[PDB]
Amino acid sequence: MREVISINVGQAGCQIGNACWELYSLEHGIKPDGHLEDGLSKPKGGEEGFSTFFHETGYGKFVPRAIYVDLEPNVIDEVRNGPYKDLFHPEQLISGKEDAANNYARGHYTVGREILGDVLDRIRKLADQCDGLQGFLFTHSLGGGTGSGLGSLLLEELSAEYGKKSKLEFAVYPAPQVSTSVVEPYNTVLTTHTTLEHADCTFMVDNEAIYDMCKRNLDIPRPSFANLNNLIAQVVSSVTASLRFDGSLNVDLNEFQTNLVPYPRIHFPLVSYSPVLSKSKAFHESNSVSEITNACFEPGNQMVKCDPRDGKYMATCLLYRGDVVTRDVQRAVEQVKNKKTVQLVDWCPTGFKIGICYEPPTATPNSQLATVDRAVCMLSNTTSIAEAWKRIDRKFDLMYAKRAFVHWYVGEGMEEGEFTEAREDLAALERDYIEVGADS
Amino acid sequence: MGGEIITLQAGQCGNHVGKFLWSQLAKEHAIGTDGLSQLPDSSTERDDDTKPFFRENSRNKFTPRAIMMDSEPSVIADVENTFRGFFDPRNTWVASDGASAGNSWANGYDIGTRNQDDILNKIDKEIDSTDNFEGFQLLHSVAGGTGSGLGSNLLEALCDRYPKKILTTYSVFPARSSEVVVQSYNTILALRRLIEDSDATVVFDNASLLNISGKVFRNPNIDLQHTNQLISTIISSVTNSIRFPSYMYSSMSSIYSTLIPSPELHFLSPSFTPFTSDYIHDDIAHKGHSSYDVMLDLLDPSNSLVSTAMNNPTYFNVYNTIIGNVEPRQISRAMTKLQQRIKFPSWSSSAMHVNIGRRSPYLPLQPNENEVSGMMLSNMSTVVNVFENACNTFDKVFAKGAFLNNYNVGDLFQSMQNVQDEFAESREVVQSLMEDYVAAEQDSYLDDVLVDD
Amino acid sequence: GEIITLQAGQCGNHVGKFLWSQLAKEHAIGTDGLSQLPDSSTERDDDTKPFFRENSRNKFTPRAIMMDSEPSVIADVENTFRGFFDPRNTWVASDGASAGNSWANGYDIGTRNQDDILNKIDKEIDSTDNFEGFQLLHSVAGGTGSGLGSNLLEALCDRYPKKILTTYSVFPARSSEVVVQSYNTILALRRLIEDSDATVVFDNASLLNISGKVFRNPNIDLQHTNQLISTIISSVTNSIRFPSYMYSSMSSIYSTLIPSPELHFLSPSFTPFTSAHKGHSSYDVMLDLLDPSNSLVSTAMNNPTYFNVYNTIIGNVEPRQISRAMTKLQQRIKFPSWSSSAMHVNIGRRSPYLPLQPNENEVSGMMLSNMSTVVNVFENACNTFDKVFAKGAFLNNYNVGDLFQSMQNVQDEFAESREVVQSLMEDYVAAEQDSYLDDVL
Ligand SMILES: Nc1nc2c(ncn2[C@@H]2O[C@H](COP(=O)(O)OP(=O)(O)OP(=O)(O)O)[C@@H](O)[C@H]2O)c(=O)[nH]1
Ligand SMILES: Nc1nc2c(ncn2[C@@H]2O[C@H](COP(=O)(O)OP(=O)(O)OP(=O)(O)O)[C@@H](O)[C@H]2O)c(=O)[nH]1
Repeated sequence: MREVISINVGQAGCQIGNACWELYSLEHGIKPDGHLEDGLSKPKGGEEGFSTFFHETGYGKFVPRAIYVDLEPNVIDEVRNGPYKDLFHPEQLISGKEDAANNYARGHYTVGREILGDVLDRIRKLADQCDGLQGFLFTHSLGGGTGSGLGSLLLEELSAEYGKKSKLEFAVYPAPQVSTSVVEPYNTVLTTHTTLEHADCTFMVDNEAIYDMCKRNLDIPRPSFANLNNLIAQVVSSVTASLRFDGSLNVDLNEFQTNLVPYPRIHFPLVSYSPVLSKSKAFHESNSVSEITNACFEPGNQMVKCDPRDGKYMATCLLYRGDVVTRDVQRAVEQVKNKKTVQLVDWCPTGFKIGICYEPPTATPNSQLATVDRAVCMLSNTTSIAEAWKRIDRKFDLMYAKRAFVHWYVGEGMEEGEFTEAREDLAALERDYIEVGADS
Repeated sequence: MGGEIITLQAGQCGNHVGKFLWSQLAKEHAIGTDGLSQLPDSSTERDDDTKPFFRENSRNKFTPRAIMMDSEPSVIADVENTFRGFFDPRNTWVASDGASAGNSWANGYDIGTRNQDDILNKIDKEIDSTDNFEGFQLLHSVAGGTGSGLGSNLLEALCDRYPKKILTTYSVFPARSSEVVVQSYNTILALRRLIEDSDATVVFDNASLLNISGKVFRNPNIDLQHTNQLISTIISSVTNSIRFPSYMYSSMSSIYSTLIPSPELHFLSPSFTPFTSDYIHDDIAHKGHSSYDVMLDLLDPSNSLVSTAMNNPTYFNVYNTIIGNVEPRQISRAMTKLQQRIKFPSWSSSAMHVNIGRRSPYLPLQPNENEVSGMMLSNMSTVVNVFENACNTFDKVFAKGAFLNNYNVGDLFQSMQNVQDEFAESREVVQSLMEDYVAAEQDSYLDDVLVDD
Repeated sequence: GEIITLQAGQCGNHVGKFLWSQLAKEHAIGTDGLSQLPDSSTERDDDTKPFFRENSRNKFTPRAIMMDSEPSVIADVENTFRGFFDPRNTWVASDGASAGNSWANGYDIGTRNQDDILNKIDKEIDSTDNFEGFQLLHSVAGGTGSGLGSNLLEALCDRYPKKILTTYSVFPARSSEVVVQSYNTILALRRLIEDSDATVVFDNASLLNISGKVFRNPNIDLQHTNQLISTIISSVTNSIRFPSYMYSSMSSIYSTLIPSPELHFLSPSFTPFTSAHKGHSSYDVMLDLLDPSNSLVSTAMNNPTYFNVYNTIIGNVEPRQISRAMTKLQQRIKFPSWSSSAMHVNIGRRSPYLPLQPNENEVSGMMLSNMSTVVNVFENACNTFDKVFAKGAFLNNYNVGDLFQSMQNVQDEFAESREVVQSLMEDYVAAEQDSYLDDVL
């Protein structure tokens, strides 16, 4: 229960993985040479961390265990030109000459299984290299149908191969307002159905919400994908800080699996991070724990184009990176309970998980970050997720009503039956979430 | 009638409290951390008695008669590295099973039953090494599912392995349970075995612990190490009656004789004055309290270590131990003042019990303001409310059967119906226990024998 | 015999600090609370038990509790007397600084946090066995102070009906705040009529005048007024703090001074004193005490009807001069035809552990009287209250709790206060006449 196998699928997934590995190297101050970096860090090198994500070899060189799968040679050449490839292993990275389709049609085809076998034996060899296993980490975007389909295939194969450790899948949700590709909602719904089939824990993060955050909080004129990747890296690091570094109240991945699943079928938590602001606001004054706890519930920090006030509260977690007083956060959560911002339920409301980690947050040079000694990452369970689901489902319904492109999908690798199944399953999940939330 | 007691450290919290207790005992008996006694072996004259708690392998080294058992080897390795040569490496149980796969009492009992042979072999080896024995002391740490499962398995083994020994247990309860469902399930499943097999049980609610740690200490932030240090000092004070044998109570069996009126009523409530052996113990010479004020503080709800919730509390057996230079006239005055303020049941004319112990000649002597300390243990049905919290959680969550996919693995039952039936049986058991307590709170309990003769 | 000091409001805190400093300087206790006397001789003639609890460290903690809605003055007193007072005997209501100078908010805070004060006074009583009553020090003008005083008076009368309660009330001077402070003053007066056992009155204007006369700087400070209050309290409590043969408790003093519970308001006087030669004998001291230019209250009367007087003389006195001054006082002061012409003189010993006060070897004297000047002060206060009430309806805008839920009950309570103080002044002016005891004569 110490090793976590992380996989980067698709172009956005590979970029997110590059950003997360770069941030992990920056937190521990890791350069391409290393040997840990160097072999006197304590605890920026062995032991943990890095032993959860970085495999340790005989020479002491930490190897970030990541499987960069992609069928576009441009992204593969880009990730191979950097020092990350020197940090990785050539056999761990998979190369693809021609892109599957636009975008999910061939992403789940037999061409997907031909690479599934190779990556499966590679994962088996990697697990033979290391000792123990905690969970499977996934990083792919739902906008890219190829990446989402390959990630769903990896998830299904890992569930059918081991099925012992819970599977964590970080899904990047597109902007519900604008859709760049016409096949984007179809692939999103199909990937959500595949996760419902073979995922024990998911993650919903919107790109438009991150853009609005960095425009309003960080105050940048031109948001780029690198800033979104760095913010996702900060999010993942805030989640796994308790596993990378030790704290006063360490939490395990099984604690996350228990907290985020209070019902037979509940595996859709939202992520929030606070405080996120410009550097001038941090240079002017410093905030308190109450302000950070109040900003954690704001619609901007929810990383989703939906308002959490209309949602219903369920079991939530809060991990505190840095020096954090227990009485302070207890008073803060009591004040939040007294305010009653989000409507509670009859089962969960006394479920505020509080984890503490000694590792303080790190501000990346690319994306601005509020330099604060205490950061809070909150994994919430609200019913506005169902509202965003219903919005994207009405969009998908109008599309599938016209959809202008049925013959390509029914001829290449799919059919109308699979689309109808995915639509019905998504609508069933939405109404089940609504009924289990509003049952209080 | 005094015998040796073997310590049973279970779980992370249990191991921490055990390490703190052994460090406190070493500081008291001048043993130290290195294991070798700091006092020279020439001055053999010792007023205390480390034999019931320390194995005398050599004349200058006292190995504690304790066994640690945990699934997380990190805390065990840390304790072993901090106490070089103090603990016995053969009494450390990890089973090489890795980290705990969740916080479920089912997984705890599974990991206990799988390696039950190893822990029983270690217990048999310790029994063969020792010559006299009286009973075990188990640290449940019921807040953790794996620790509670391991403690329940240890109890279910010891009850039918050694029936001639008295079993005492220490269950640490949290202040505000984070995962209410899982923590209530674990506490109820451990309370089932406590009712079934455990002979004596002492509860420790973390609410009063955090309150005292915020009051008597200067730092606002509370750390788990000096939080468990409080329970360490409590166990030290309650085992003082055997370490430094007094003239009234000299055996754990004789103490539990008056501490336990019946095996059904085997849950106590502790209370202690502002400590003097903890980290921040400098703010004790500004109170200037006597034995009467010490007794008042012991009877005050602000010094108890569990959730008081004193709404006309019914007392059954109140006992106190005072360590230091105590005055008999002051004890008599305190008894006269307390017999008119403590509620006593009309069916039993038994009053509170007072015992006077001896202070260690090597401990740092405190000024005349706080040179004398006291501990109190009272049989109150106020722990029934702390239990009713978890019972209400169970009643409000069991309507749907949440978290059923976690307690189904590990245990001998993999289906949902069997786990549901086991949880319902444990809930019925704790309900019958609370009914017995609320019946003993009345006068009809003693009339149950008068109505039929 | 033990008396617990109750310091209400910032005025109460100041007068308590000054009184405790004076008592420490007298009994050789100092600021640190430790006994400044050597441990070789334990024979003492004073009595520090009813005022100071001696711990095992031989430290004398003052038996005083501070009840105030302003924690700033309490923190300042604690900083000035670090190691003297007990932090457990401090009560700030845990509500922050004070807000509103009306009696309503004070009484509401008292009724809300009465449990803490009740527990504190119960612990202070159970700490010892021999108890006689409490001692309250507050100003009737301060709204929060008067509210807290009324709340504690109600608690004392409905909890301990056997402990005699004495209080010291300082009436405000002729200023602007009397348009609203008069409400609190008359409410405290009604509470005193209802439940109090003894009260010592003070007039702020007369106190300021006397302090400006005895001092060189006309800018009299509130700290100087509190020092004068501490001096007069020490002079009136010297008989209890140094009991030798006659006086050993306030019970006999109040028995010989207060004739009936309906007449339980006393006017003090003290002369001469400093705050360095001797020029006033005992006869001079007594004539100065009789003269209105030495009383702590505004006389405003050509010949007040003295009912009961009692004086304590400090210093080496001669019986011949004592008799001469007594005869002169009997010839000058007129007594009613129904009450006796009782004049009591108590020779109070000096503290050998007290540093020598300026003007050494100068005999001094205190006098507590019951005359028709307190009734003139009460009549002035009630007339001002009646004027402001019948002319301006502004008191119904600053109320808390039940007094804010409806303003009719407030007006009814104020009318009842006016009625009871009117009955009080009528009873006083009737006792002034010889036809008061005509029911039995
Ligand atoms: N107050 C306090 N509680 C502790 C301490 N150590 C553990 N706990 C309890 O343990 C819970 C967290 O779970 P873990 O400590 O991992 O216990 P576990 O899951 O059974 O794991 P193991 O103890 O290793 O078997 C918390 O809710 C605490 O109540 C401690 O040192 N002090
Ligand atoms: N002589 C004297 N009187 C004081 C002193 N301090 C306060 N007072 C009294 O306080 C009154 C003024 O009201 P405040 O000072 O606000 O008293 P309060 O209304 O009870 O408000 P708080 O003191 O904050 O509780 C005056 O009429 C004085 O009688 C002092 O130091 N000396």
